[PDB]
Amino acid sequence: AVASAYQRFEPRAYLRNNYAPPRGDLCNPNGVGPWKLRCLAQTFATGEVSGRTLIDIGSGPTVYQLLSACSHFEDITMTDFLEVNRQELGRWLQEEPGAFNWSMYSQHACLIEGKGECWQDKERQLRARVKRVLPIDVHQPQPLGAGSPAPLPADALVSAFCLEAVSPDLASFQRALDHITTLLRPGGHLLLIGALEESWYLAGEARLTVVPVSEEEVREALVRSGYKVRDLRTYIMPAHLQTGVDDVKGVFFAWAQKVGL
Ligand SMILES: Nc1ncnc2c1ncn2[C@@H]1O[C@H](CSCC[C@H](N)C(=O)O)[C@@H](O)[C@H]1O
Ligand SMILES: Ic1ccc2c(c1)CNCC2
Repeated sequence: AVASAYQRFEPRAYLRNNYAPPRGDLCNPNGVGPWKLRCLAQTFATGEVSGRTLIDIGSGPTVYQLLSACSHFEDITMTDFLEVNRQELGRWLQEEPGAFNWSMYSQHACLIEGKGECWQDKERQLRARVKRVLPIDVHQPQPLGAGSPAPLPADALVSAFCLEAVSPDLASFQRALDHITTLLRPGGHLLLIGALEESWYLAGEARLTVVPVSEEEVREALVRSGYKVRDLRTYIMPAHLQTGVDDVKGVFFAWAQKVGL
């Protein structure tokens, strides 16, 4: 019944707690922002994660997870359980009034990528390759998509801070991973980002209860769902980024491959 709590979920409050200074201050490489974008950039740069279609699970109201990604997939599908978020994304996609400012992220994605690309061009490419923003439920065996417009099976998947924050225990987590794994074409690629050993986090009036997992549980979960863990790293949250919006211990990045056998 996490969904009950997600009802009071305030996108703007979420964005302010996680993507605005101090966490959203991308000057200083020892930060989470830099590190997350770095993991993403380095993985795609290997040019092994490629194709035509891509799906972002539980996008929430953020876009940074697709910045380096868009350069490799012409058809990008963003998703999220809450409508308030799907709406929040739209303000940025359609450049509506009061959309969130991802300038800094776009810029650092461009710095890290080193293609001499300007942020305006990248944001333009992301907004372009994002075809639709569909509603999704990782808890359903067929992720809120009975006959979804999304091209299936996707050639790759990306998820940042979703699963751990939607499931109440390690088992839900595992099943949710299985669910989404079904959307991934065999031999496909998965880029998983999430909170390590986190139990709760605020988002306005909402107070989400989440499953504290470990780099090892996640790895196992990945292997159990039928993946070849290509890369798995962990960033330890510094004291300075430990504000009172949650109790994260660290953050993990996972590059997994749907092993086709
Ligand atoms: N059952 C469910 N299935 C999929 N997404 C869900 C869900 N229940 C809640 N969510 C959404 O999953 C998100 C997790 S937190 C936001 C994650 C975002 N990718 C980021 O990095 O900031 C929230 O936006 C929440 O509304
Ligand atoms: I750093 C970072 C980014 C996103 C989120 C958290 C921490 C903690 N709560 C889930 C959302």
